[PDB]
This record gives sequence, C-alpha cells and structure tokens, in this order.
Amino acid sequence: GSHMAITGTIAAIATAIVPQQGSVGIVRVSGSQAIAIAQTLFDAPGKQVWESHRILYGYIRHPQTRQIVDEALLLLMKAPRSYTREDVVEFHCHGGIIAVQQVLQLCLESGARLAQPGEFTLRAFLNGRLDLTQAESIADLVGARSPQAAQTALAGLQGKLAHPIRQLRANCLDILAEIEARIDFEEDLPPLDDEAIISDIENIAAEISQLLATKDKGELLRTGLKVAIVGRPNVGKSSLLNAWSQSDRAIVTDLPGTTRDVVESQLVVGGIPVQVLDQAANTADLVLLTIDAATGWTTGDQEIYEQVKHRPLILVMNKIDLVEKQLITSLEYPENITQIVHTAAAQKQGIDSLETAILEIVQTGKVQAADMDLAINQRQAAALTQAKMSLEQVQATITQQLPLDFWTIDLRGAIQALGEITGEEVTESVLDRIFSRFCIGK
Amino acid sequence: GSHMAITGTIAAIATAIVPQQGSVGIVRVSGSQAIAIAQTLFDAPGKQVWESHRILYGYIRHPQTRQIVDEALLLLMKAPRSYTREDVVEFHCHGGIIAVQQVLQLCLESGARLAQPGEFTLRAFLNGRLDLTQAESIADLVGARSPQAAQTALAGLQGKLAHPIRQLRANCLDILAEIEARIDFEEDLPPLDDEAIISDIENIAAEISQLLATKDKGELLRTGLKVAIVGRPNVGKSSLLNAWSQSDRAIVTDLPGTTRDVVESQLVVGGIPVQVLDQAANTADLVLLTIDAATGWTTGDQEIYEQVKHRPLILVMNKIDLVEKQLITSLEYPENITQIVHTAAAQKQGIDSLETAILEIVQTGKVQAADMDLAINQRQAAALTQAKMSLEQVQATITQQLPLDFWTIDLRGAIQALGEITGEEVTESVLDRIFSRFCIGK
Ligand SMILES: Nc1nc(=O)c2c([nH]1)NC[C@@H](CNc1ccc(C(=O)N[C@@H](CCC(=O)O)C(=O)O)cc1)N2C=O
Ligand SMILES: Nc1nc(=O)c2c([nH]1)NC[C@@H](CNc1ccc(C(=O)N[C@@H](CCC(=O)O)C(=O)O)cc1)N2C=O
Ligand SMILES: Nc1nc2c(ncn2[C@@H]2O[C@H](COP(=O)(O)OP(=O)(O)O)[C@@H](O)[C@H]2O)c(=O)[nH]1
Ligand SMILES: Nc1nc2c(ncn2[C@@H]2O[C@H](COP(=O)(O)OP(=O)(O)O)[C@@H](O)[C@H]2O)c(=O)[nH]1
Ligand SMILES: [Zn+2]
Ligand SMILES: [Zn+2]
Ligand SMILES: [Zn+2]
Ligand SMILES: [Zn+2]
Repeated sequence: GSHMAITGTIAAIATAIVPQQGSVGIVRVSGSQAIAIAQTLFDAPGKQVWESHRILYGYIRHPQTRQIVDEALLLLMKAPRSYTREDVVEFHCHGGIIAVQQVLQLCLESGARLAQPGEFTLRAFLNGRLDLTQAESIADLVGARSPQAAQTALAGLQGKLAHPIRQLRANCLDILAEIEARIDFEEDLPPLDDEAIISDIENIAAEISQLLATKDKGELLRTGLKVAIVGRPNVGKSSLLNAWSQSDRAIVTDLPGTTRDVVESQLVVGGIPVQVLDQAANTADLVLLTIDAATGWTTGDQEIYEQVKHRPLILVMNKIDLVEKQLITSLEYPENITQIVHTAAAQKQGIDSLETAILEIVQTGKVQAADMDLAINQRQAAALTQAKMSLEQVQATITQQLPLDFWTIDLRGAIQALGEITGEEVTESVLDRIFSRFCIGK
Repeated sequence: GSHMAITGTIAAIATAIVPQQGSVGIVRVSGSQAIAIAQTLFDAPGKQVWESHRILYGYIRHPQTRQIVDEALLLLMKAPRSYTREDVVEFHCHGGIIAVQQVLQLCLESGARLAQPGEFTLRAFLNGRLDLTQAESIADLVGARSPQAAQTALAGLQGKLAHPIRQLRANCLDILAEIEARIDFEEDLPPLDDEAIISDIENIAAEISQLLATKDKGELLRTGLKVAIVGRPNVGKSSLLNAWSQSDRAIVTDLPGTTRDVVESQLVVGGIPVQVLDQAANTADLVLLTIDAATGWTTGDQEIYEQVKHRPLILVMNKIDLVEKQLITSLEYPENITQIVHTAAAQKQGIDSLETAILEIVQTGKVQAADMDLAINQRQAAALTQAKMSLEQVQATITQQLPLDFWTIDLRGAIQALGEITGEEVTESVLDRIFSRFCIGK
C-alpha cells in the first residue's frame, strides 16, 4: 500500500545480460543498508581505503561459508552524492548469466529487497534530484533508437524542459497570490489591472503553445515509424532491405547483446527511427509496395495493392537497371499513387530518393515546425493543453468581470495541471504508471 | 602481421547491450593513450580529484563542438594496477543502443583503435598478470551456464590449474638441468641415480594423470548437454518442459537482455547445463521420447522411435495420473529401452525421477571420478597427454640405458608441451586461436 515513501534498501541488475556476451555486469544496491551489505560481502585485500567515489578490487564471497562468487570491482557512492541520493554501492561482476544472479541473491540474503521497475530513478525523484520530466527522459535516453532521439532525451535529462514549465507555474502562482491577497485584505492594496493580467495569460498560454508544437516531433523520435515492405516473390524485397540498411542502419558497430535481425530491421531515416516489419501489416504506419520494372505491373501486383491502398503508400519501382532510360516514364502503375521511387537494389542506388519520399509523406502535418531538439511527450502534452484550456477559461471570466471568487477556481486548475508535469502535484496513479514502464534496474 | 606485442591503445563496449533494456553500458579504453582520451572527452565539474581508483561524475561531450553525448560516470585505473596492467579508463554510459555507440566513436576519433575479440584479456596475459589457463577460464566464467560451471571457472581464474602445471614443468626443468650439467662438465658431479629419476617421472606422470581424469567433467560443464524432446501431438511435450523448467531453470531472476525462450530452454540438471532443442534432432546428445500412457503405445510412437533409437534414449511415460496403480507395470513399450520414467506433467511431478535418469545415462564413463570443481579443457588435456607420452618415452630410454644424449630430446618435448598450457612456450597460431573465441570487449 502506497509507494512515494522510501523505506527499505533496494537491489537490481543494472546492465543488460545475455548468456555468452559482454565482459561485465553490474548489480546496484541503494539505501541505508547499502554499505553494510558491501561490508559483509566484498573481500578487499591489503587495506584499501573505503571512502566515497573510490574504486575497490577484491572478491565477493561468503554465502555463509567463504565460497568465492566472483573476482569483482566495488564502487562506493556515499552521502547525498549518488544516483538516488541514498548510499549507493555497485558490484561489478564478470557476468554471463551466472555471476550477477549469484551476487544479487547474496544481496537479498543480506537484507536488501529486489528493486521494482524504475524504483531507482523514482527514489532519485523522491529525493528531489530529478523532476518527472527528467525521470521520464532517462527512460527516453536508454529507449532512444536514433542519434537525435538521444539528443532530445539528453535535453530532457539536462532540465531544458523542467525549467520553462516550473517557470510558468511560478507565474500562475504569482498572479494567484496577487488576486488572493486582494480578496482577503480590506484595502491594503490597490485594485487589479484587469487587462494587464489578460496580457499575462496571453504571455503564458503563448509559451505553453510553443511547447505543444513540439509534441509531434516527440511522438516520432520516441515511437518512430513502423514500415512494412510488400511485393511479389523475386521482385527484390530482401534486396531492397540490404541497400537501405547498409546506408541507414542504427547499429554501425558490433554490439554484444543484440541479434543481427534487429541490427538489420532497426534503422534511421532523417532522424526518425524506422523499424521494418516482417498483405498482412496494417500494424504499419507506412507501406512500401515493390513491383518489378523489368516485367512491369502485373496482376499479382494489383491484388496486393488492393489490400494495402488504404494505408500511406510508396511505390518502389525496382530493377530500373533493366529498363532503358527513355521508357522509364512509360512504365504503368495505378494512377492514385502519388509517391513513386525508382531503385536499383542490387546496384545499391535509389535509397537516397526513398529517404526523401519517406520524409515527404511524413511532413504533411508539421515536421518543419521544429526548432531545436527539445520535445514533449504524450502525457506532458496532455497536461499542457488541459492547463491551457483552464487558463483561457480564466481569460474569459475576467472580461465578463465576475468577482475575485470566480477567478480562483480555474487558475488553481492550471497550476495543478502544470504541477502534474514536473511533479509537485501528482496523483499516485499517474506516478506509478510513469515508473511502471521503466525497465528493471532503472 | 603478428600480435604478441602491445603497440596501440584499444577500446570496446564492455557490457551486453540490448535496445530498451539495462540501465548502464560501459566503454573500456586501455593503453598509453587511455587517460589522455578521458582527459579530452570527460567534463568533470567543480575540480574533483583525478587519481587512480577514483570515481568521477560528469559529461562526455565535444565531438569537435561541445555537444553533450551523455551524463556519465568515469572510472580511472592508472599504473600497473588495472585489468590489462596498462592505464585503463571506463566510460559508464546510460546505454540503450545509442549512447555507447556515440562514446566509442568519440574514442576512435581521439586515437584509440577498436579492440578485437579477447584483446583486453590477451594484453593481461601479455603483461604477465595472467597465464593462459586463467585467460581461458574467464571466458569460461562469462560462458558458464550453471552454478558449478562458474565454480570451476573461478578455480581456473584463481590459479588452481596454473599452479600445479607450472610446478610440474619446473620439476622437468630441474631433472633436465641435472642431466644437462653431467653431459657437459667432465667429472665435477657424481653420476645419475638411474632409477631415482624413473621414480621422479612416476611422480610427475602420476599427477598429470590425475588432471587428465577431470577432462570429462570439463567438457560437460563447458559444453553441457543438448537434449531433444520427441513425441506425438497432444502427448504432453510442452507440458513436460514447464514442469522440468520450473524446478530446474538456469535463470531464476528477471535478466534484462535475455528472451523468455532462452530462459525456458536453458536449464540445469545436477550441475550439468542442459539445453532443450526445438524426428530431426541427431544434433542432440540425449533424446526424451514421450508417449501417452492413457492410450498406451501406438503406431505413431513406433515410427518415431525407429528414427531415434540409435541415440541415447529415455522413454517418458506421460499422464500416469490417468492409469490406475496396478496397471502401470502392465504398460507396453519396446523391450530394448533400459531407461523409462513415469511423469504426470500437468501435476508437475516426475521431474525428480527424470533427473536421476538423465544423470544415470551420463555416468557410465566416469562422472563419479570427480573430486573437486577443478577441471581442464580439451586443449589443455590435448597438451597434457602429449606431455605424458613424451615423458614415458624417456621413462623407456633410461631403462635401455642409452647415453645422456638420447634422453634430452624427449624431456624437452615434455617441458615444451607443458609450456603450451600456461603459455611460456606457445606457437602464435595456438595463441591467436585461444583469444579468437572470446567475445568482443573481453
Ligand atoms: N556504473 C554506473 N552506475 C550508474 O548507476 C550509472 C552509470 N554508471 N552511468 C550513468 C549514471 C547516471 N548519472 C548519474 C547521475 C548522478 C550521479 C550522482 O552521483 N549524483 C550527484 C552528482 C555528483 C557530483 O555533483 O559530484 C548529484 O547530486 O546529482 C551519478 C551518476 N548511472 C545511472 O544510470
Ligand atoms: N567495471 C568493470 N570493469 C572491468 O574491466 C571488470 C569488472 N568491472 N569486473 C571484473 C573485472 C575483472 N577483474 C579485475 C582484475 C584485476 C584488476 C586490477 O586492477 N588489477 C590488479 C589488482 C589491483 C590490486 O591488487 O589492488 C592486479 O594486479 O591484478 C581489476 C579487476 N573486470 C573485467 O572483466
Ligand atoms: N538487375 C537487378 N536485379 C535485381 C534487383 N533487385 C533484385 N534483383 C534480383 O532479383 C532476385 C530476387 O530478389 P529478392 O531480394 O530475393 O526478391 P524477394 O524474393 O522479394 O526477396 C535476386 O536474385 C536479385 O539478384 C535490381 O535492382 N536489379
Ligand atoms: N491428465 C494429464 N493430462 C496431461 C498431462 N500432460 C499433458 N496433459 C494434457 O494433454 C494436452 C496436450 O499436452 P501438450 O503439452 O500440449 O502436448 P504437446 O502437443 O505434445 O505439446 C494438454 O491439454 C494437457 O492438459 C498429464 O501428465 N496428465
Ligand atoms: Zn524475399
Ligand atoms: Zn495498361
Ligand atoms: Zn506441443
Ligand atoms: Zn502388445
């Protein structure tokens, strides 16, 4: 019953862990029992100094014996100078699938409880090292699948999003203290400037409208695009992948945990993470239909076009190295298509045009409303519009000139809604949900 | 052309890395350029001390700009007090699939070269911090898929295997200096005790024979068993897995990188890692044939038995909760089977008997010749027998009583063969092959 209050000492595995990959694996412990557990588990030879921000060498051993568990490194982060602001220790094990398990188990046995998803980064927020926008954005950092998705996440982490919103809430709180002091103290204050505070709302709701503009970029860099490739057999679907993948793959270096099929399908086009799925995919945001220009449009092309035409579509005209130049514009295709691209897959050319076509079909809303790499998410934008509505709800009731009693209801609503975002005023259901979608160890 | 000589400064990703899992990911740099690269890349606020074994907080930034790449922790390991004995730095990034890539790239740009498989742990050996048996066993540690496979690997790491072999090589070198001084200095030394040194060989070849006994345990804990489950549809194959898996799974806690299907199939029986494959599997060491005791043996049972009978086989008689007690011994099955087990899969009982049957079918050679958790591998055992052969080759030529000239050839061979194991005398082809089967970052 009810988190929001730090009571125990928590431990979890802090790194990805796969059976025969990766040199090292961490186990992180945080809480008032942290150093006590490192104390009773880590054997550090030849009197090394046990201070904060000090690396130690030794052996994690006794499970009630002295039976050595790993040759490990110990990290100490004491004081409020840690991730969670609590005392933090880290065991740096070899870690296949065995050592970390063994060490974690020894932690639970020494009075640590198993941390829940996001619980480390919650305790960070709970001790006022982070606000919600920051907490949220570190999940965005490790969740990023493109260089600019990270850039956007890093901006969130850095506080670039927490600073404006907390600034705006202060403003509403200030023009709330003005109205609330007049309503209570007889004279002792000259009357309100009825149209100066319609100009203050016009300032605030303007800034929060600039933020709500980024919302689209946010959804794209976070979720990315789900792209299906359809076509007939021997048209060049697999050939299309290779060409596109080689110049657009998200993984350019060999990466221990990840399997080649995710390295192959997870790529990036003009900043947007693009994920290639494997007539079936209505789960796709955009579909690439591939026909063979060497034989031109066929009946098999028509039918699978009939299945996918309701979804955003790009016709990929493959094997143009086989048609001669003068006859390219002569090639037949159903007239409703507005996005056609000629590619020579085996020759690895055309993917530059494919990119332009994919970016084009996306920038019909506003992908050219982008300013910098700061972008809010769904939940943040949800609370911002609701703060905007409630804010111009007051922007109406002061032109009607009701008494100060019927101004204060809606202003509070705006302050509370902005309080949701940074987290000075959040329901615990909202709070639990935020951290529940974090992975374990985070 | 030719490793075996440290020239550059190397960098690689030291942890497993999967797209949306694991709180942190390391990038390790080692060499004379290590600290210089941390210098020019890690922004550490408010003058923190830059000493060895010190944890630093800050921001990995400029790619020729100042553009922040991650909020990271820096680890410094200077002097010969490191993994590789060189100067070692570690960047501890957030790491999804983006941050570590970004940081590694910035390392290559600052004069680091990308480390090759095992190259860190080779440089450790190359600077005499480890012998080959130890180097080999750290790959065994992260490669282990059972608690005792780790225990065995840790023994190797600890030096429990390097100590005896280097001891034995010294002995051969000593009884080589005795013979070689007599052959060269006129008198100046009383003649050899011809049957004292047949007793010395009887001591050495005895100890190296005790080691060669473990070879079997070694192969089992390293490779483990590949077990296939065959049967007809609706017999209880999937039901068998669950029951067996729940009390024998190798992963008892939630582990970021690994997928449920590897958590499900990778289990352990009496110490041996057992991997469950998915009429087809001759790639299996042991097969479990499952029939349905409720309907008894069928014709479909017979045919798939005809496919798998040449492989070691255990008949799993499933659904015994449906046959009544007196009629169990009455159930018909082909007479050549010597290993039958009754299981009630849905009721989760029988897996204790299955274990006993699986251990039984394996301990026909010598799995009860085991003493402790020290066990040599294929390559080590290969060089040991060859040292043994060459050692009793001398154990013959001194009973024939040839001159001291025709003793020295074979003794050297034994010393050289034992020199292969710890690594004081290795071909570079052997050396390259050893580290080539390590994963990257290791
Ligand atoms: N090994 C490792 N463990 C982790 O828990 C971890 C990494 N690496 N890499 C990134 C880091 C997240 N970043 C942080 C954030 C704050 C502090 C910290 O000590 N708190 C102080 C700063 C110290 C100072 O100013 O001197 C603070 O008050 O913010 C440390 C690391 N992180 C988690 O993913
Ligand atoms: N973060 C991290 N990085 C690593 O490279 C690493 C881990 N963890 N965990 C286990 C460790 C392998 N173990 C070692 C071995 C030797 C030293 C070392 O500093 N060498 C000295 C010991 C220092 C002393 O005696 O005070 C030596 O001479 O052996 C450090 C870690 N290892 C890699 O997988
Ligand atoms: N000339 C030419 N041949 C191609 C091109 N793309 C694919 N092919 C050939 O067409 C065959 C079928 O391609 P494939 O990728 O397997 O099509 P899929 O079955 O839809 O995956 C392959 O043998 C390729 O060599 C192209 O752009 N030009
Ligand atoms: N009474 C009984 N029923 C079982 C047992 N094992 C499996 N079943 C039932 O038999 C059905 C088929 O089992 P299943 O695991 O799917 O067999 P598979 O098709 O070979 O994978 C399931 O619906 C189970 O409920 C058992 O030990 N006892
Ligand atoms: Zn194909
Ligand atoms: Zn036509
Ligand atoms: Zn089945
Ligand atoms: Zn019969």
